Amino acid sequence: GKIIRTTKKVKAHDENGEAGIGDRVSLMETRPLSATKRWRLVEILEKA
Amino acid sequence: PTIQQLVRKGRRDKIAKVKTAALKGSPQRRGVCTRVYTTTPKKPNSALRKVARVKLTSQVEVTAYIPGEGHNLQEHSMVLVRGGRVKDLPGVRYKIIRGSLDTQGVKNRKQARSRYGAKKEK
Amino acid sequence: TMTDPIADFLTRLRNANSAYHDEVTLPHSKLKANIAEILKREGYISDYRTEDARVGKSLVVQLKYGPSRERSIAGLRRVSKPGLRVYAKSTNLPRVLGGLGVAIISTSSGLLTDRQAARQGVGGEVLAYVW
RNA sequence: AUCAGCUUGUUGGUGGGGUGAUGGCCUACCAAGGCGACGACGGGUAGCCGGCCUGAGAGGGUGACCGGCCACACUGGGACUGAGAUACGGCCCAGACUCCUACGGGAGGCAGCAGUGGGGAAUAUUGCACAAUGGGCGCAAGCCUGAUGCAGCGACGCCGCGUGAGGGAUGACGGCCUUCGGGUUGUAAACCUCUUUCAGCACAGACGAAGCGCAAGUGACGGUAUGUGCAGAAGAAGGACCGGCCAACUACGUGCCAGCAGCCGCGGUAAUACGUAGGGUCCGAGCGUUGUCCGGAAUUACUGGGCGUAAAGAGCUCGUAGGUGGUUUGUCGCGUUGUUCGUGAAAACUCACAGCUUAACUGUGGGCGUGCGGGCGAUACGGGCAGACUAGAGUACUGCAGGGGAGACUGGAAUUCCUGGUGUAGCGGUGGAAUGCGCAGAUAUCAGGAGGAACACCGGUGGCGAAGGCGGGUCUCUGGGCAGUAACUGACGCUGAGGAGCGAAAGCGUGGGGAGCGAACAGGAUUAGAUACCCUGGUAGUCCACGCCGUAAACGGUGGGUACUAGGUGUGGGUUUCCUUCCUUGGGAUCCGUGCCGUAGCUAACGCAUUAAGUACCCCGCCUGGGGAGUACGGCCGCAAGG
RNA sequence: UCGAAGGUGGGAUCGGCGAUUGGGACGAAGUCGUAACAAGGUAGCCGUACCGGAAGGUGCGGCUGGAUC
Ligand SMILES: [Mg+2]
Ligand SMILES: [Mg+2]
Ligand SMILES: [Mg+2]
Ligand SMILES: [Mg+2]
Ligand SMILES: [Mg+2]
Ligand SMILES: [Mg+2]
Ligand SMILES: [Mg+2]
Ligand SMILES: [Mg+2]
Ligand SMILES: [Mg+2]
Ligand SMILES: [Mg+2]
Ligand SMILES: [Mg+2]
Ligand SMILES: [Mg+2]
Ligand SMILES: [Mg+2]
Ligand SMILES: [Mg+2]
Ligand SMILES: [Mg+2]
Ligand SMILES: [Mg+2]
Ligand SMILES: [Mg+2]
Ligand SMILES: [Mg+2]
Ligand SMILES: [Mg+2]
Ligand SMILES: [Mg+2]
Ligand SMILES: [Mg+2]
Ligand SMILES: [Mg+2]
Ligand SMILES: [Mg+2]
Ligand SMILES: [Mg+2]
Ligand SMILES: [Mg+2]
Ligand SMILES: [Mg+2]
Ligand SMILES: [Mg+2]
Ligand SMILES: [Mg+2]
Ligand SMILES: [Mg+2]
Ligand SMILES: [Mg+2]
Ligand SMILES: [Mg+2]
Ligand SMILES: [Mg+2]
Ligand SMILES: [Mg+2]
Ligand SMILES: [Mg+2]
Ligand SMILES: [Mg+2]
Ligand SMILES: [Mg+2]
Ligand SMILES: [Mg+2]
Ligand SMILES: [Mg+2]
Ligand SMILES: [Mg+2]
Ligand SMILES: [Mg+2]
Ligand SMILES: [Mg+2]
Ligand SMILES: [Mg+2]
Ligand SMILES: [Mg+2]
Ligand SMILES: [Mg+2]
Ligand SMILES: [Mg+2]
Ligand SMILES: [Mg+2]
Ligand SMILES: [Mg+2]
Ligand SMILES: [Mg+2]
Ligand SMILES: [Mg+2]
Ligand SMILES: [Mg+2]
Ligand SMILES: [Mg+2]
Ligand SMILES: [Mg+2]
Ligand SMILES: [Mg+2]
Ligand SMILES: [Mg+2]
Ligand SMILES: [Mg+2]
Ligand SMILES: [Mg+2]
Ligand SMILES: [Mg+2]
Ligand SMILES: [Mg+2]
Ligand SMILES: [Mg+2]
Ligand SMILES: [Mg+2]
Ligand SMILES: [Mg+2]
Ligand SMILES: [Mg+2]
Ligand SMILES: [Mg+2]
Ligand SMILES: [Mg+2]
Ligand SMILES: [Mg+2]
Ligand SMILES: [Mg+2]
Ligand SMILES: [Mg+2]
Ligand SMILES: [Mg+2]
Ligand SMILES: [Mg+2]
Ligand SMILES: [Mg+2]
Ligand SMILES: [Mg+2]
Ligand SMILES: [Mg+2]
Ligand SMILES: [Mg+2]
Ligand SMILES: [Mg+2]
Ligand SMILES: [Mg+2]
Ligand SMILES: [Mg+2]
Ligand SMILES: [Mg+2]
Ligand SMILES: [Mg+2]
Ligand SMILES: [Mg+2]
Ligand SMILES: [Mg+2]
Ligand SMILES: [Mg+2]
Ligand SMILES: [Mg+2]
Ligand SMILES: [Mg+2]
Ligand SMILES: [Mg+2]
Ligand SMILES: [Mg+2]
Ligand SMILES: [Mg+2]
Ligand SMILES: [Mg+2]
Ligand SMILES: [Mg+2]
Ligand SMILES: [Mg+2]
Ligand SMILES: [Mg+2]
Ligand SMILES: [Mg+2]
Ligand SMILES: [Mg+2]
Ligand SMILES: [Mg+2]
Ligand SMILES: [Mg+2]
Ligand SMILES: [Mg+2]
Ligand SMILES: [Mg+2]
Ligand SMILES: [Mg+2]
Ligand SMILES: [Mg+2]
Ligand SMILES: [Mg+2]
Ligand SMILES: [Mg+2]
Ligand SMILES: [Mg+2]
Ligand SMILES: [Mg+2]
Ligand SMILES: [Mg+2]
Ligand SMILES: [Mg+2]
Repeated sequence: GKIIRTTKKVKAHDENGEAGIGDRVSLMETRPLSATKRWRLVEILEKA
Repeated sequence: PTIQQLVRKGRRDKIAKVKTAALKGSPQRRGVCTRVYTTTPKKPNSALRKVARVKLTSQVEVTAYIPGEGHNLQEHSMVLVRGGRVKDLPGVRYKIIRGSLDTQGVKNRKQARSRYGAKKEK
Repeated sequence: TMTDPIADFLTRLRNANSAYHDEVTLPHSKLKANIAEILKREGYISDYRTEDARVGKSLVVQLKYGPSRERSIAGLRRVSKPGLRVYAKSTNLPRVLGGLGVAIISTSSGLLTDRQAARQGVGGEVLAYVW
């Protein structure tokens, strides 16, 4: 019953490579595009 | 143990020391006895018990204690063996059921008759 | 280090009760203040009032004793702590001392007592059991 | 992790093909990485779920039947057909097995319903029908359906019923004990009356079918279920236990034999524990044994355990990833509760209703269906984000005590040795003596010199260091800690899995040193015996420099940090103030360190007791009966001993 | 082109057996011994090195879970 913090890594698709290291973004699900990726990028809200 | 320790590791439950592993969890096996002889008990008890060496279908060699006061078992005999522990004999974990296959119930039994396999008097 | 003001407050209060003391001075905080407020409202404590110290505000709590000197507080324990944080739904509100104690639950309104919280149907995390 | 790296269409982009649909699904060209200590890749096991058992709950075990999916059809592959293929009784090929042959060649896949052989402890009948319902065909009639309804076998399980009675004696045989008075089986029994359930023998005899047919009928079950009559208590009880745990005792027969047994444990001539009799207990068409699973087991402790001695604090620090934060000054609401509509298949569980005469069985409608989806309404705590202050922490100013560490220089006493006097027959030794050195001049004693180790007093239950540990002086450089002013930083704090650094003595390599001491080894001594304790000698080592191993009862047998909780008596360091000589452990206030005794409290006890084992918070390591065993294998480090 | 089966050759895992050897536990009773528990007749124990049929002895360092004074 104790709260546990866990994280998973999921790889998405971007068309311009506009995302740098240490930024937070929104994601949406899509059709499969290759192995082990099933997502696209929504938009970049902040840049660090 | 603290919360992060429990989260990181988890607690492993105890493992059960299985008894009569030659049965593989199966209550009864049929076996053929190879030799029949006698053994001596430990210090507290002094007697001369009867035990048999039986080849199991599981290809496991194990001792088998013979209950009752009389028996007709000889070498190369069909035996039905159940599981049962004896204290005095060190390495005996099995008891031979009476009244099945080649062994017949010991005579003159009238009390506790079903255990030793005696038919009803008329 | 100093890592849990609420547990420290509860332990200092019950240690003072065990030692038969009368006044305790602690660093002031909103959580300590309103917990003392609900303690005053239920009547397990005598009275509280804030003060000013060399640096910042401090709160003093006066324990309650009767003519026959028996303790007005039986025991305290905290259930929700950093790490193991326990929470209650709207239907599983904890029962303390067979309903004769008090559980402090922070609801949308605030730190409020379990009986009226169940009356409202609201719920949340239980701070401590006081009985 | 006694599995630390994995991968090369692998990862990503572009262009083509591909498929019902997007896609490294396939190809070509570009770049090098993705997944990885919030356990990848490896190894073993296993169909998943609604459910079942246990447990108050948490939880643990599990996947019988039914039902929702998954995968397969002797083993391995491949493809056609079709709206729809792992295509079980479809196809093709390669294997193994079996069968037929006229020898030229062919046919097979019960894990479908039954059945046989083998394994086992063992699990049924080579049964009747489309009457009802689902499924396929056809306009329908109608046809097929081991799906299905039914029957047969088996105390294997949840459930109901039968083997009788009413009265009958201070209690008839016979058995067992006896104290020889008698007591036991016993209202039991023989007896007088009763209804005779269910089987037995007969009659009637269903519903299951507002169903299908434009026909005249249609029920396998079954001539059963169910009613109506006949005769007779007539046909019907056994299994475990009776030493304590655990409701139930006496006698008879052998005595460390024959034997019992779940724990303790019971027989060595007079057993309530062995065997037989009675007697009683429990259960009952079932009775026990055996095996698996839960509970008690708080015996893996989140609720709900400990680490002084029983099992455990790693040797101790620095510190990465993670986990956790000292006040109040500001939005979005991502930890979260704030209400509502919106899913929760069926079945099962729980509540009430209703039907089969009640019984299993099922007949109807609720309710249950403890999780998850979106739209609408909240902001007290529990996080990021958008700004300021400081009670933790650090710095800054002045002082403080200290065997803290390293290098170099230097001092005295003592031992041994050498040299030279003097000086004579013994010196050293133990409970006693002898191996030992002397008459070649010992011991003793004086003078001088040489070399190596260590610093007696101060020196203490005192100081410092994180811990091992640390003390002859002097210099050189340097760490840590403490008090006051509080100038400044303004959430920087804590602990820390894996990782890395330090570390008692002994041990190893290289090269030096080596006075004393002293494993090993010789002798002398004791003892029946000494390969020990004792004596005489003395080789490694003990010292130095560079590396190594990294273990100690490495102890406070107690990890660190923070806040709170009565005192008394000493010590050390520093600030202040006042009797004031202003000398004085004078008196008082304050913080840090270190001894002793003691409250409340805790602990099984001894004991701890503000320097907690007290009451809590944060994180980390360790323990789940004793041997086996801190051992084998495997992995890592070390040249090895070894860890 | 792919493609199952088959054959070449060397690495891992699970194993089964294997002369003989090393170690452990249970028997019961015997010889050799005096180790430890009382200052157990040499205080005990721990780490480590050497030695000896054997329990053990010694060296160095550490603790008192050591008794007297
Ligand atoms: Mg603790
Ligand atoms: Mg019996
Ligand atoms: Mg008996
Ligand atoms: Mg493409
Ligand atoms: Mg496209
Ligand atoms: Mg693709
Ligand atoms: Mg391409
Ligand atoms: Mg479930
Ligand atoms: Mg429970
Ligand atoms: Mg449980
Ligand atoms: Mg399951
Ligand atoms: Mg089904
Ligand atoms: Mg589906
Ligand atoms: Mg196949
Ligand atoms: Mg296949
Ligand atoms: Mg197929
Ligand atoms: Mg078929
Ligand atoms: Mg077939
Ligand atoms: Mg087949
Ligand atoms: Mg079949
Ligand atoms: Mg068979
Ligand atoms: Mg059966
Ligand atoms: Mg039909
Ligand atoms: Mg018609
Ligand atoms: Mg036909
Ligand atoms: Mg037909
Ligand atoms: Mg049937
Ligand atoms: Mg049967
Ligand atoms: Mg039968
Ligand atoms: Mg019945
Ligand atoms: Mg009668
Ligand atoms: Mg009848
Ligand atoms: Mg009809
Ligand atoms: Mg009709
Ligand atoms: Mg009837
Ligand atoms: Mg009894
Ligand atoms: Mg009883
Ligand atoms: Mg007798
Ligand atoms: Mg009886
Ligand atoms: Mg159980
Ligand atoms: Mg807790
Ligand atoms: Mg526990
Ligand atoms: Mg211990
Ligand atoms: Mg330890
Ligand atoms: Mg250790
Ligand atoms: Mg960080
Ligand atoms: Mg919301
Ligand atoms: Mg809603
Ligand atoms: Mg809902
Ligand atoms: Mg329903
Ligand atoms: Mg229930
Ligand atoms: Mg009814
Ligand atoms: Mg229902
Ligand atoms: Mg449940
Ligand atoms: Mg945070
Ligand atoms: Mg300011
Ligand atoms: Mg400061
Ligand atoms: Mg100083
Ligand atoms: Mg140096
Ligand atoms: Mg001389
Ligand atoms: Mg001289
Ligand atoms: Mg020298
Ligand atoms: Mg300022
Ligand atoms: Mg710190
Ligand atoms: Mg840390
Ligand atoms: Mg850290
Ligand atoms: Mg770690
Ligand atoms: Mg670690
Ligand atoms: Mg290093
Ligand atoms: Mg190093
Ligand atoms: Mg040394
Ligand atoms: Mg050394
Ligand atoms: Mg050596
Ligand atoms: Mg060396
Ligand atoms: Mg050398
Ligand atoms: Mg010497
Ligand atoms: Mg010596
Ligand atoms: Mg010699
Ligand atoms: Mg000698
Ligand atoms: Mg150790
Ligand atoms: Mg030490
Ligand atoms: Mg420690
Ligand atoms: Mg602490
Ligand atoms: Mg103090
Ligand atoms: Mg008290
Ligand atoms: Mg007590
Ligand atoms: Mg005390
Ligand atoms: Mg303390
Ligand atoms: Mg404790
Ligand atoms: Mg174990
Ligand atoms: Mg041993
Ligand atoms: Mg061990
Ligand atoms: Mg190995
Ligand atoms: Mg092997
Ligand atoms: Mg072998
Ligand atoms: Mg002897
Ligand atoms: Mg001795
Ligand atoms: Mg001796
Ligand atoms: Mg001794
Ligand atoms: Mg000793
Ligand atoms: Mg040793
Ligand atoms: Mg020696
Ligand atoms: Mg020592
Ligand atoms: Mg002691």
